[PDB]
Amino acid sequence: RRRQGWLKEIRKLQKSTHLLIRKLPFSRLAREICVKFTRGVDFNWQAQALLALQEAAEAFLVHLFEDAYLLTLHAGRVTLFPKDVQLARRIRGLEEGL
Amino acid sequence: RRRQGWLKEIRKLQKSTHLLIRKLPFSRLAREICVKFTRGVDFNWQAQALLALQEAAEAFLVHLFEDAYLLTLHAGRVTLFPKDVQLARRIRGLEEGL
Amino acid sequence: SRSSRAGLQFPVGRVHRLLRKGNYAERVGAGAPVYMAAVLEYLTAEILELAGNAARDNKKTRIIPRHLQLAIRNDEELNKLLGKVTIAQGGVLPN
Amino acid sequence: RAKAKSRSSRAGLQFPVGRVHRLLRKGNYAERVGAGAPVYMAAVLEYLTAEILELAGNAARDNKKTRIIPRHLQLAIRNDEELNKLLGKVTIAQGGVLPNIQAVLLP
Amino acid sequence: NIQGITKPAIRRLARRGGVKRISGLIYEETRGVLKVFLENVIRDAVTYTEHAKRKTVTAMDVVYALKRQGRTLYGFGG
Amino acid sequence: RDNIQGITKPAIRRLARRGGVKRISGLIYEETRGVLKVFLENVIRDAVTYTEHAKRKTVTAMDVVYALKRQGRTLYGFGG
Amino acid sequence: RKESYSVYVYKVLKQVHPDTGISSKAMGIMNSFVNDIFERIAGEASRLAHYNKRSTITSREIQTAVRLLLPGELAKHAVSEGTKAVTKYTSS
Amino acid sequence: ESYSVYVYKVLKQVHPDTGISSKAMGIMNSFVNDIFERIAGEASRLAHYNKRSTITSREIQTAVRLLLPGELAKHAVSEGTKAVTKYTSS
Amino acid sequence: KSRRISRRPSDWWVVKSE
DNA sequence: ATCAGAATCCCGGTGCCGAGGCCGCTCAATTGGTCGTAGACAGCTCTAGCACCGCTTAAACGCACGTACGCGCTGTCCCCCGCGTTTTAACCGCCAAGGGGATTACTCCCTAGTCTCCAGGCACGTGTCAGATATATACATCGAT
DNA sequence: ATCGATGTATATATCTGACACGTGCCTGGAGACTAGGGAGTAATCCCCTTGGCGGTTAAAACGCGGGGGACAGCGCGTACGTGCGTTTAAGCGGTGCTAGAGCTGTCTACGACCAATTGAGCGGCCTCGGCACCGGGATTCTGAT
Repeated sequence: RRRQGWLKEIRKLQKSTHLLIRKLPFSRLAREICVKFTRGVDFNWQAQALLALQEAAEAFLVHLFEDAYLLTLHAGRVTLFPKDVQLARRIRGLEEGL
Repeated sequence: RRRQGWLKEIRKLQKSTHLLIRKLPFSRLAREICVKFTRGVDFNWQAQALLALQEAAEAFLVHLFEDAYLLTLHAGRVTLFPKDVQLARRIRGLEEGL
Repeated sequence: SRSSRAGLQFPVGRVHRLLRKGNYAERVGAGAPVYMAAVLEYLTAEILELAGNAARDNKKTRIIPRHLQLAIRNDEELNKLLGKVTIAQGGVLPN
Repeated sequence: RAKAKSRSSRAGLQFPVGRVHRLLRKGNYAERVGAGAPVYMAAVLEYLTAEILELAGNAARDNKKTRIIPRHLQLAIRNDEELNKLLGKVTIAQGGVLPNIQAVLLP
Repeated sequence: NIQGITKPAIRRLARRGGVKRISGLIYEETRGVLKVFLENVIRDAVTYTEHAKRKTVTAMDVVYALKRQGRTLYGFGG
Repeated sequence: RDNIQGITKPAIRRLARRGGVKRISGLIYEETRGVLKVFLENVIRDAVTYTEHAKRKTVTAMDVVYALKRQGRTLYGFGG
Repeated sequence: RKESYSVYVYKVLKQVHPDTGISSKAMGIMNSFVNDIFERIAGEASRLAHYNKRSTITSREIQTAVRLLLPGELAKHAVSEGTKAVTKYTSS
Repeated sequence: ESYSVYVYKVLKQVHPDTGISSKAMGIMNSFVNDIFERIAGEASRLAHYNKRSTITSREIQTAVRLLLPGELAKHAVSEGTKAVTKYTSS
Repeated sequence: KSRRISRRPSDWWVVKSE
């Protein structure tokens, strides 16, 4: 066994600066959300827009996770619960969480 | 004689609309903060400006208190702690609460 | 004259003057004050209707700022529009 | 006609004066623009970029890198409290979160 | 004169916010955050008035500073 | 298979590790996908309206940074 | 003189309710609200016209501005109101 | 079209041994646009408040003193005053 | 002109997960 | 304590591609000069904020008490995490088609601009009624009967 | 099961100052007309996106055990709400003062506008080295021993 190795992984991911989620499913999700509501066919996405949107989404998610984890350890437990995240979204504000 | 007056007090105060803090100490606090930047001379205040300031102050404070009370109710107790409010400031953001 | 050409209540001349003096653009079109008048009329009508319903619910014909606060908070889109502003003499919602 | 020297030379700055003057002219912020206002704008922009580049170059030298990367900007902005207050909701591309450990430790 | 903000005053603000029980250290903590909030707002307002040629701090500059800050106050502006 | 299922459990797990989370739950993998969909939809709505205002049949990174600037959480790097 | 929007608020109030009234305090609230919303819509239209190298504010600009600024079904009603209004204006 | 040349000039001013990546140049360019946008918008509204149709040196000075927090505002005003009193030489 | 009938969602925000 | 097993640190080697310098072109900044007008400035006046005084009284302060509440501990149970194995599909590399962004040129309608006229909207005044408020009554009720 | 006084709701009257309407005056909106350029539009081009295929290869999916983490209960203690009496400074009202907002009048220095000129900055072109990758070795902890 290699116990307590997760902390080093956390340090690595704080050290790294690359995108965490892959490119193809996020791009397909972008195409699907596009054709889901625009009521039009064949809307093209430039290359920089995809990677920019992915970087922004990962930034928003990591901010939400660090805030939620702080308020969970404030509550008295080290496990993140979805009720805490939903509470976090409305405790941040209209522009900060939504 | 009236036992358990907190419930009646909350039920009354959530229906009232007048400003809670007195006007004279709030005006004195406004003067004390103002005299640190007017380069020695005294600045005059209008009758509407002080009231608008007090309205904004009580509104922001009641918002901060209700957000902190949500956080403390998430903790599982009925008493709020000052550390919880201190956390709530940076949870809402460095510009909104801080 | 040609004031109420759009059949609305807001003046086309005042909003045109405000757009020309606000320096938002070099030139301004002619349908834009009409469109602005329409949207301002619709939003004001909605908020005054909700305030009138709240005041009728409170058995008062003189709408006080508390009634506007209830009209804004009882709806769901109006708070998303006015989340960044607050109302003077406005109490908090009855929890 | 005398020598057409740049207004950044007579003002002792490095940012262009003519570009920002034309930009304020086409910016539609006001109908008239003063003469010293673009000079003031150029000076404060020069001070801001110099102020961030000081710590940027220091952190780059600390990382044994002779070339500035956007990671160093992300690490330099989140160190200064004033610049952190200014750039609070600003997200930097290819900039990871500031390395911080939790209150619970291993020994 | 910061002692004018009484203990029942902060208590009534909390009751208006819905707080039932309040610990004893809140009244020494609410004064600091209120003081820095008012410090920030009055700083911005006095800068607005220092721009103006007038020396009295009017309500227009106050709501201008509040609009810059992020919480626009109705009922007085205009 | 739904496309939102493409956001794998290790992906959100690595997101949480970068966020500083030690232990995660089970419903996290179902709620985070929903909030990511909501956030992305709110951005993409502003972006596609920005495209539709002009005579463009395609989106670009300019509309994206316009959408994030409109929402408040701005993003640098692609403004030129 | 002083510029205000009191008469138009009064007209639409008496049109939607022939009995109710608005206090003087609430009247100022409505005026400041109208000014704030108008400034927001105007700033949005200004930056959108700047983003497409256009010096004119057409009906397309204001519609796109009010759609990306107003969320919800109120936007879908407001666009119909504006299009109906401009057709009514140009129908002379 | 970018402010990249001046960025490289001031970078050569602060450090003679440090390079810079191309993405960082775009970061700096967008940052300059953001700062200019916010300062100019505040200056415009503050000049419109007082019925003045010009943006003189006072407007931008009080605007940057309103925007910049901390001790950076005093350095901004010192640099601005020094620059505008050095400009009155020609 | 039909007037919109409103409903109260479980969570205050207009957006609803479904 | 004692160990190999990872883990980190460093180090020479290759390599590659992106940074940085150079060259040529050109259009936007600069110079000079005229025109007009926003704004600087000064003076004058009349509101409104400031200061004070004195009386009232409702709110604040303190102090004793009691009991509801934080919190530490323990014990149980379960739900993630690590680890190994299996299996997918994202990623890279390639080319091929074409859609649409982008550019250029043409024309014309729309909108700024000016003058001239007048009425919708401003300020002011003043009568009146919705609502705040005081008192009485009705109602739940809790302590004494 | 009746009476008192403590708290709760409503019904009445009463009075007031805030509202609404009316009048009168005027400055901004409308009407008519012009000249010019911003924008609409059509044709063309070529970059950039889409799309499809093969071949790898890390990464995702799956299963399992165990431990450590959340949670319920309980007991202990304590800190804040409640009640009572005492006290203070906020508040009403009322009066006087003047600093300073705010308006008006004048005049000029500043900034728009235009034509001519040129070099600072942009597009492109290149070439090489800082940095990424990799591989060997050196050190340094750490749980398994």
